[PDB]
Amino acid sequence: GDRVADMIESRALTQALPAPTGQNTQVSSHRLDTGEVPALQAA
Amino acid sequence: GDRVADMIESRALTQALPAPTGQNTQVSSHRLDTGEVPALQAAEIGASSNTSDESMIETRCVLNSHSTAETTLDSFFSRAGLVGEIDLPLEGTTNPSGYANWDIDITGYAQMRRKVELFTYMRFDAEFTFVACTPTGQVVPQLLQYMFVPPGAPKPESRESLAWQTATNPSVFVKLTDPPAQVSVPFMSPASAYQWFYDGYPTFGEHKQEKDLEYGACPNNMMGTFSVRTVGSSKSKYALVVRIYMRMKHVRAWIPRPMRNQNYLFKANPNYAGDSIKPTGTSRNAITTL
Amino acid sequence: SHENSNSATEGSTINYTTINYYKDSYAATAGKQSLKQDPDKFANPVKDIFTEMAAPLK
Amino acid sequence: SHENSNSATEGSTINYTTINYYKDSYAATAGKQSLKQDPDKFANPVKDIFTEMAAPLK
Amino acid sequence: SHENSNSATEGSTINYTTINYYKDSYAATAGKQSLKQDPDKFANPVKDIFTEMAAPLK
Amino acid sequence: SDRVAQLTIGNSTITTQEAANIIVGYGEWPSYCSDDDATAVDKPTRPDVSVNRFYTLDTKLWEKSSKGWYWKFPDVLTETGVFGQNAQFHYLYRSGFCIHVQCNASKFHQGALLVAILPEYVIGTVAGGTGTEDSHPPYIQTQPGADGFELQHPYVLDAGIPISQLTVCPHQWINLRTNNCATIIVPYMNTLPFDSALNHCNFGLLVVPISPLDFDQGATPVIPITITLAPMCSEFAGLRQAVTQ
Ligand SMILES: *[C@@H]1O[C@H](CO)[C@@H](O[C@@H]2O[C@H](CO)[C@@H](O[C@@H]3O[C@H](CO[C@H]4O[C@H](CO[C@H]5O[C@H](CO)[C@@H](O)[C@H](O)[C@@H]5O[C@H]5O[C@H](CO)[C@@H](O)[C@H](O)[C@@H]5O)[C@@H](O)[C@H](O[C@H]5O[C@H](CO)[C@@H](O)[C@H](O)[C@@H]5O[C@H]5O[C@H](CO)[C@@H](O)[C@H](O)[C@@H]5O)[C@@H]4O)[C@@H](O)[C@H](O[C@H]4O[C@H](CO)[C@@H](O)[C@H](O)[C@@H]4O[C@H]4O[C@H](CO)[C@@H](O)[C@H](O)[C@@H]4O[C@H]4O[C@H](CO)[C@@H](O)[C@H](O)[C@@H]4O)[C@@H]3O)[C@H](O)[C@H]2NC(C)=O)[C@H](O)[C@H]1NC(C)=O
Ligand SMILES: CCO/N=C/c1ccc(OCC[C@@H](C)CCN2CCN(c3ccnc(N)c3)C2=O)cc1
Repeated sequence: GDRVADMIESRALTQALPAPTGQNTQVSSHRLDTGEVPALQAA
Repeated sequence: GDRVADMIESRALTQALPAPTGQNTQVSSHRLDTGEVPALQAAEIGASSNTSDESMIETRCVLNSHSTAETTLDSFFSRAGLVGEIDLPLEGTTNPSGYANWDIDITGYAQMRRKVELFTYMRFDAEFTFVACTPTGQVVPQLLQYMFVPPGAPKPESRESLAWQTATNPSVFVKLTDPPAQVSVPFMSPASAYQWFYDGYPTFGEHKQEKDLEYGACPNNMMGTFSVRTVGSSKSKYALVVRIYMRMKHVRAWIPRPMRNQNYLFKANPNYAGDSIKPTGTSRNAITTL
Repeated sequence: SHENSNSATEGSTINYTTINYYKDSYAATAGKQSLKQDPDKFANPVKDIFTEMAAPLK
Repeated sequence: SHENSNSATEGSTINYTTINYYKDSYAATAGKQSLKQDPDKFANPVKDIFTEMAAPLK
Repeated sequence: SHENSNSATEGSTINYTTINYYKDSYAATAGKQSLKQDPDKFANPVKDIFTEMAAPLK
Repeated sequence: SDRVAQLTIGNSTITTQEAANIIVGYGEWPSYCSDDDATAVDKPTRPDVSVNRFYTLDTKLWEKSSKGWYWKFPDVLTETGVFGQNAQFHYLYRSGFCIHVQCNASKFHQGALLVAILPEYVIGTVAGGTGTEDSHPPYIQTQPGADGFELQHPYVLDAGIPISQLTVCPHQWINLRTNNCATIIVPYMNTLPFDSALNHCNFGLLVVPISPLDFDQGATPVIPITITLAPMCSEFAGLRQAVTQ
């Protein structure tokens, strides 16, 4: 019993994945690449 | 008949949308979001800020039905303002013989002049009205002839002149017992707009101090002379004033500009008082109080 | 309605609701004109129009 | 009849028989208005409306 | 419009847009007349009309 | 993508890498006169390269106590280059302008300017001080040329109009913490479609420091302001001998 639109319009970010063992280490090679840097983080 | 490719290869950004009422305010909620910021503008761009209500505060649905029709140019200017006053006294210095030539310059009174100096170029039709009476205010049975002298027509030099025969000029014969004579006047200028401001000189040549009187005087704005005499060979037995009111209709105005804040001093120049430059507003003793 | 096009407001597509009695259009009523406004040629006359939500100087 | 809706009686479904000569609706005639009356909002504005024939306090 | 043909401008095919209130056409408005002009009967009323490009005295 | 720009027209380009943005005056570009508007019946000349160049004109030093300057256009360019030769031969004239004013400073200097346009910028006087003598401004205050002229009373812009609402007209700011230049593209504004280039000056470029310059002593005390302008879509008509004024 209202005509207002204010009242009629009036949650986790993380998913628990199953992890029985520690994760594997896939094969990497060298990389000589600008633009993207995986070391420099922002603490 | 060419083999060159240079010659054969040799627009507005804004769209006028219809807006009868002010715009509504849609419902917003809170926002906790990085990256995009509607508050932090850059005023050095020289753009007015496009930040709305909804992206600064939680608002409700307001259906704005407030009309924007009072603020159009045809509703802001179509009011008859006093632009001229003509005195026809019995005995004196200023027009003692019952005629007066008032050249049509509507920048002589500071309420109509203040509004129309907001815009630089204005194109309009006008309807002039000539409210005439004795200086004490009363109406007297006296016949008057108004006539409009365009640039080039002979100015009448006396009351009983020959130029009052009005063979081709428009003229109005009204007596003072009648209601005020009201006639409509078209857009008469040779240019496409009456420019209130002409930064320049009309004539060529060297510009010495003796002929700086022409500065700011554009011939596209001076549209003639309005002449008025008491109809008769003898002198009339009534002192007279004739107040001229004009309202503008079918108005188109271009290029806004800042509105005057110093007092007007003369006609057809923006001269202002030098020692008496007053601030544009009122003042207070300190900034941290009211 | 067999008047001349003498009014100083000719230059649009739509006409106005101005009643006139003489044969000249400048003697007509002021009437009511169109409620179209374009604030973006005075407010933000920039070349490449940036939006509200973005930072203006990327 | 190409007037503005300026009159202080806008807010009903039906219009009135008011003759007007200017472009503003508040300058019109007073005209004749609708003969609808609702006495029950001043006479008996009770929540649960009791009838005439019954005793009012059962 | 049941007036007499009394006006001093009868003698053309088209009529004019002149509003009249009396039964006599000479009491009407001046109106607006046709914008037809013939300058060639005053400018070059020669018998055999020579063109612009040619020399006039061959 | 907004801070860095490049404006090439004619044979002259200017690069800027700390710009604000280009504003187009009254939302439209300068363009040629259509045949709906033109009244002159002789074919106009359109040089199209030789006059559409960025002419760098002068250099005003901006110290901590400046008032403001103004340049009347196009009388800054009726003494310069092929624009100044075509505008003196030809009676009629129309053009737009791309107006670029540079003022660089360090990242320790401060201060803001209001470089603004305004059309038909007529100049009043102080009316004899008390306001009773009808004094007209001289020819050099009226049309200073490429030398520019310094404002006497910048609060009223020497015309009785306040500078606080100059921001209506096409403008942008040069505050030395954000930008160093200000491009203003101006179309041809005038009633009649061509006019004389020697008598009528269509607009004036007001450059006024509102927030004053400030820097601690030790920094560079010379902070210049140079304006460069480019007549865009210029065309002339009515050829006769050279007038200079
Ligand atoms: C005869 O008798 C007579 C009488 O006496 C005489 O006369 C004289 O003459 C002379 C010659 O000329 C002179 O002298 C000179 O003077 C000058 C001037 O002074 C003045 O002025 C100033 C100005 O100011 C301005 O600026 C500033 C900054 O700078 C600011 O702040 C201000 O505000 C101002 O501003 C304004 O103006 C501007 C302009 O541009 C504008 O723009 C704006 O807008 C504004 O408006 C002033 O300041 C001064 O003052 C003074 O005084 C006062 C008092 O009150 C005080 O307070 C102050 O402080 C001051 O003092 C100080 O200073 C001075 C200087 O100035 C000194 O001297 C003292 O002692 C003190 O310290 C005045 O008023 C001047 O300039 C000059 O000087 C110069 O020279 C000298 C020698 O000669 C030297 O030593 C110095 O150093 C200088 O040098 C410089 O300069 C040059 C030229 O310019 C250059 O080139 C060089 O290089 C140099 O530079 C350098 O250094 C610097 C430092 O200084 C630096 O900074 C830089 O960077 C570089 O490195 C002279 O002195 C006089 O005056 C007269 N008188 C009277 C009384 O005045 C005659 O002569 C006789 N006869 C015969 C034959 O002998
Ligand atoms: C019987 C016949 O009755 N005739 C009546 C009658 C009434 C009016 C009339 O012409 C009215 C002209 C006005 C509409 C516009 C006046 N304008 C234009 C811009 N301008 C300017 C511009 C720049 N600086 C100054 N100083 C002034 C200015 O003053 C002619 C005839």
